[PDB]
Amino acid sequence: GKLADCSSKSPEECEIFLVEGDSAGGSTKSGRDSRTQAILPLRGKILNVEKARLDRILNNNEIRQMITAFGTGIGGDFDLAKARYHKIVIMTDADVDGAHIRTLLLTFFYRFMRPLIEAGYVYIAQPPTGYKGLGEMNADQLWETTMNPEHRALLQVKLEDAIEADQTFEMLMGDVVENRRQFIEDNAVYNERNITSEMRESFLDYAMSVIVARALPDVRDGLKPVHRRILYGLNEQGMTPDKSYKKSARIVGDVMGKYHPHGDSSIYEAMVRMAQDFSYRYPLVDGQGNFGSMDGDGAAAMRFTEARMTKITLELLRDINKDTIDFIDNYDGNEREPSVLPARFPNLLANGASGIAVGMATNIPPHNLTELINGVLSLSKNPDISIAELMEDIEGPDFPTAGLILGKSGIRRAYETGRGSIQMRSRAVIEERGGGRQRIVVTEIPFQVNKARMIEKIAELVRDKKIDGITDLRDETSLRTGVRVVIDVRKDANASVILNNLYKQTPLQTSFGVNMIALVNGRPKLINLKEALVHYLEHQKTVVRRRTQYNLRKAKDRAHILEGLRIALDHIDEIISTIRESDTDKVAMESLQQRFKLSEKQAQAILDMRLRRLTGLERDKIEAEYNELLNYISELETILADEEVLLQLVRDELTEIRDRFGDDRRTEIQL
Amino acid sequence: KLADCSSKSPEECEIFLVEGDSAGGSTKSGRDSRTQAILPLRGKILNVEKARLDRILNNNEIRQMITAFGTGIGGDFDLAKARYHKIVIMTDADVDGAHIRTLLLTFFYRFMRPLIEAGYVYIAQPPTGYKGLGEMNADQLWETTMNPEHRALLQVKLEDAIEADQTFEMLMGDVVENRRQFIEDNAVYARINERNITSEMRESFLDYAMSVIVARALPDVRDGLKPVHRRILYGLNEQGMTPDKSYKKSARIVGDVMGKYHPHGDSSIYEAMVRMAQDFSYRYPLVDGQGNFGSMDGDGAAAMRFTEARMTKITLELLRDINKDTIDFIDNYDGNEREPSVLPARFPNLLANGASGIAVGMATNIPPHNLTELINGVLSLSKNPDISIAELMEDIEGPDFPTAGLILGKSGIRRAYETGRGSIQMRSRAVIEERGGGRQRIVVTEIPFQVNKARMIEKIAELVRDKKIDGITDLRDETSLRTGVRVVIDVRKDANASVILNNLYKQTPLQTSFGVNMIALVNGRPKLINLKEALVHYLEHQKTVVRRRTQYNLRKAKDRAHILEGLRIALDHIDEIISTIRESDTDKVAMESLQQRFKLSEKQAQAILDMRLRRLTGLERDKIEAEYNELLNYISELETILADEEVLLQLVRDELTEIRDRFGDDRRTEIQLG
DNA sequence: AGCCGTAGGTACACCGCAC
DNA sequence: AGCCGTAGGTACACCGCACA
Ligand SMILES: O=c1ccc2ncc(F)c3c2n1C[C@@]3(O)CN1CCC(NCc2cc3c(cn2)OCCO3)CC1
Ligand SMILES: [Mn+2]
Ligand SMILES: [Mn+2]
Ligand SMILES: [Mn+2]
Ligand SMILES: [Mn+2]
Repeated sequence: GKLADCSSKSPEECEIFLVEGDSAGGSTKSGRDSRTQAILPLRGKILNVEKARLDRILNNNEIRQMITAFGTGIGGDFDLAKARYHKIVIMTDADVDGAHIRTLLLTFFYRFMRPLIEAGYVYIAQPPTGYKGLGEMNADQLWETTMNPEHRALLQVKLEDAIEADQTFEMLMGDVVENRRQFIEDNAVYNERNITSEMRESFLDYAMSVIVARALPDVRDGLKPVHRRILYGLNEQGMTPDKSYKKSARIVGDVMGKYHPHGDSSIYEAMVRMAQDFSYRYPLVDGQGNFGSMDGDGAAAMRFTEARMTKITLELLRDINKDTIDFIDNYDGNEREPSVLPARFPNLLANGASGIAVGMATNIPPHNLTELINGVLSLSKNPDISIAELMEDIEGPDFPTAGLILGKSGIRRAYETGRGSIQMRSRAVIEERGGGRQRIVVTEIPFQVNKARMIEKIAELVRDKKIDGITDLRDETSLRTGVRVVIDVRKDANASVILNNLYKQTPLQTSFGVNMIALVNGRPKLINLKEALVHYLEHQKTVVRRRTQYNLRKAKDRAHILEGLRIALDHIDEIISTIRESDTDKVAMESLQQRFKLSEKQAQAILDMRLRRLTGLERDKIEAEYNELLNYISELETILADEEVLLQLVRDELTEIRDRFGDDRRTEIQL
Repeated sequence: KLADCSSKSPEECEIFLVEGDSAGGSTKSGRDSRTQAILPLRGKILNVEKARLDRILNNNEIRQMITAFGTGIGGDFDLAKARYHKIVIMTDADVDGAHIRTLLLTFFYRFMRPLIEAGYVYIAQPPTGYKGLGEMNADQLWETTMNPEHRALLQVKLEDAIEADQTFEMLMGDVVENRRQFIEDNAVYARINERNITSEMRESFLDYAMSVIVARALPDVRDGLKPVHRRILYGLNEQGMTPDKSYKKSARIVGDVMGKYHPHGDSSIYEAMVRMAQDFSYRYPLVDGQGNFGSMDGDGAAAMRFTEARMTKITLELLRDINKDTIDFIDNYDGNEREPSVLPARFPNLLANGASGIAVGMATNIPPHNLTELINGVLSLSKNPDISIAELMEDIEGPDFPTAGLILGKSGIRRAYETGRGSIQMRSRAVIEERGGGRQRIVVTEIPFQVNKARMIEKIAELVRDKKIDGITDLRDETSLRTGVRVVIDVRKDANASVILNNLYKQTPLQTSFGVNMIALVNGRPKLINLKEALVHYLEHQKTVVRRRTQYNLRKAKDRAHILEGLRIALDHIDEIISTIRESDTDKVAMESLQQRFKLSEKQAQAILDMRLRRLTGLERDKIEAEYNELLNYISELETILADEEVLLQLVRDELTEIRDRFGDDRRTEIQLG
């Protein structure tokens, strides 16, 4: 019994608060009136009774507890006269996931306790916004704002149209995705309460948020918010590859407070993935300690592990503090975070992405960096280049885990339409092992296949006699010798027939279903290969142009400051007189401007100069910096005057990155 | 569960026992899977010396080890059935790891003795400088620790059976006193092949016992803190998380303390901070919390992602003058940070907030006190070092719990203050009142210190259900933010309510005793102290802190005067100063020329070069003269203080008195006599 | 039918001492 | 007994989509 009941046993005047868990529950319990206010803390996202089978709804803990608590029974054994509270209040947290949970609770109430809604017994609390959850609020401010009958504003759930309600719960919570997807495309925007309205607004609120700020990557830098924030945090704390490894608990703590208002496990595990050479084609995090295995083992707890950027991540961040990309307010207006990273290499395609969102998902495979940039260079020289033509550069996916791809037709379809099915195979050979016996040796497995689960799958077949010919199965994999899975073949059995069966019946062959959905200008979009590169190139141009414009403004400010110091150096004797005959700093300022026709800034810079700056070498430093800066100023203006020069520079910086980080193709494309 | 090897030839097969999956992950990635099995355990294992058999055989990890080894236990042990000829204990390289090792060896000795006698039990030797094996890369762990070509495993040898029996009895057994005795005789408060089991258990257990005694479970007498709380407060100070500054995220606080100062689990840090923010736990709260921070009904805090914290105004006094060389700093656990050995502690925190701790061989239980009373005691002591405990009791009347209530009698308090030990009877505040129709009720508005309210309610509800008390018709917790604590016991019409109340005191936590046991760290050793010793040590701390501060401010003032003498010379002769700089090509030359030509020290010459041109304005020459004159008065004031001990002691009195007037409050707990 | 990866959520074993 | 408070350790419920 999680239920913290009230004293009074008079249902007319008793109410029950459904909260997300004990973090909310505590604040709730501390602030309530225990005479008339019961509390039932749940455990987060409840079951979707619209998608779930009947037997499993009834065997579900929180469903049981809610029913037990209400005292009515369910569906047809629902007696409204046995109800123990005339007020059932949904008080989930005031975030998108709170709205989602409320829709899930409503789905449950409408399907199994419909008459409870019809009796006007179901209510929605209205906690203040700007709180991640109720546990973040003090007890008194939760009582006054949300729970005190004297000041609270509860919304009574009313049911208007029964037909229309049915169509709503089926559409939003039902198993058919397309209908949901259609609702989101049609409706997306980039103190009674109608149940139909609440469902539609709450779900859209959740759907949208998961679509544009959680599960789908941005086309420009290929990142989800969590990754973008982990990387930015690493940048902000000077956690570069030349520095030592920093503790993960601080990385996580920092990202969670400043940028990512969600649980630590989502953050830590997203970071861990980026450090794994079998998950990321070009790892983004350089980890120290236990960071997981291909066998599905998780990483060590965050208190043990350490991390920093890889050298390549520096290229994601290069020039972020040179006004290249737009910054936005963080979740609470106390911080600033990047909307997008500079992304000086085409990361989306390089590393790919997979996200399960709402009404849609995404699945992009990784690619070879040498080939992608070559692709970008060709597009840059011909805006009208066909997909076929791009594919002379980018042969197909290139998986961190190597392996084989069967044929080109799936790739082609996927590059042209954004969708397509790519068959992946393990790299396997047949060899002798003595006495006329043979074995199969696997040294590379498909992308995202759990090796230990794959081995168990084979063993299970052996055992069930669903496959013939295998006498032994060993995972000889080693840190020192790499992946090595050995399948011994029964004497005189065709091992090639056995190998073929394994590809038919086990993850030893696996398909990658490409479904290339990314955020293009804030909206989810199914894109082909060209579109993906087009948006990327366009982003590289804005980055380098904005960088060049930044460096200019700053060069011009510094030259202006140096012009002041040189005037000063030229008339040093007269500059001293002016300052020495002045009572206050303000008087000296005004006099320096008047005597030598200096700006307010130049005068300040002169007054701030130390006596040290009068030594021979220091005087020469000022002159030397000034001459170097004039040459730099025109170098910048030249680039700004000519579009082709700019684009050329985007080409030369991409090339430089290709030469330094480009590497061999790993996945073999068999015809 | 077990991650077994390929081969089933036990002669060449080995099993590694690690503390959990963090360690096991690195171990499984680095191992030779042909001959090396891994059994990850789950932290501290059951101590079999203290447990009966039914408890042992139902412990999951014991069972998994038994099943893994395949030999059976006790009388049914069969060495021939061993699945591995090397059992390797490879716990983390920290004191808790040493402790887990001692627990496993205890188990092996009592249940698998022949396993040790055949030389099948080994101890791995992972490098130190790592919290757990999860901190290591799989290759580093293989090469230094598991690889048979470079590793240095320690084979456990049983030399003398009689002596090992006694060793397992003493160190792991239930008679605490012998363990305490063992620690006292051996505590110093300053490997290739074989390893005698007895030595291993002695050195490993002492290492853990010592570490828990001096650096975990016991408070320091000077500032009244344990390492975790000290590092929390220091953390809050270092990031300027003061009362006037906004609330800071708990996750940020904890991650920082965990990273730089306290190399342990997040739980221990957060939950410690949480307690410091609880007005029913701390007589004077050290942390100011925003969000769900728990309750007297035992509700924990909200998860740390939700809560935010900062220091209280009174914690600033714990930290006052910490950056004025008042206390000794030490290296952190890894050498990358500095941390304070002790806080200046400008109020008697040990006694004010109290402490309770379970250590090894000993424990501690010190109740909290009223700050006004404590300071007046301290002041009385400072004017009479020959003051008796009884006379000190005219200032300090007894403990004063954050939860208020009543204390029964003074004799318990007296014994506690005289000896360091004593039982103090604590009672709830309860009244009897009418409720209508000739019926009465008991109403409890205050409960004993460290009693969980809801649990006390459940124990009363249990009594009535079991009919081991009569006259109670109803029981409600009416506690509210508006009302305060209010527990109601409705009595049956015409039943004597006082007799019921009296039974409730005897049969439930409604009256609890506080077993005073005043053990604190004095000069880094655990010591049982009385009330006078606690004050005396605290006052000597204060005298040291104020003395060191005054010495610091004097070195600081004397340095500044010396700079200003060089700035006066410079400004007087500024034209010559400028020409000297201009004619100098480097700083090195400019330094050298200013020092000779103007009779300046290296520090003064540097100060002049660092001087900005704005510093040459007309009214600066006077501003510098005024500062220098005032520094000479200041230096004279400070020397006057260091010259006379009584002026220093008075200075301590004055600051303590100021603390009292600002932070001192009324007594909460009533001491009823008889 | 189960798994991929970002999300909401919480529980329970063990050590130590003392009364 | 089992509870006070620093320590070691880790697991399992839920949503959402698409593909075998
Ligand atoms: O292993 C198990 C097995 C079963 C189980 N059943 C229930 C339950 F609740 C739990 C369970 N657990 C663990 C757990 O306690 C849940 N954990 C609570 C603490 C969370 N991390 C705290 C944290 C640490 C930080 C930080 C932010 N947050 O920021 C930087 C500094 O370090 C992680 C999840
Ligand atoms: Mn929530
Ligand atoms: Mn450990
Ligand atoms: Mn009692
Ligand atoms: Mn017992």
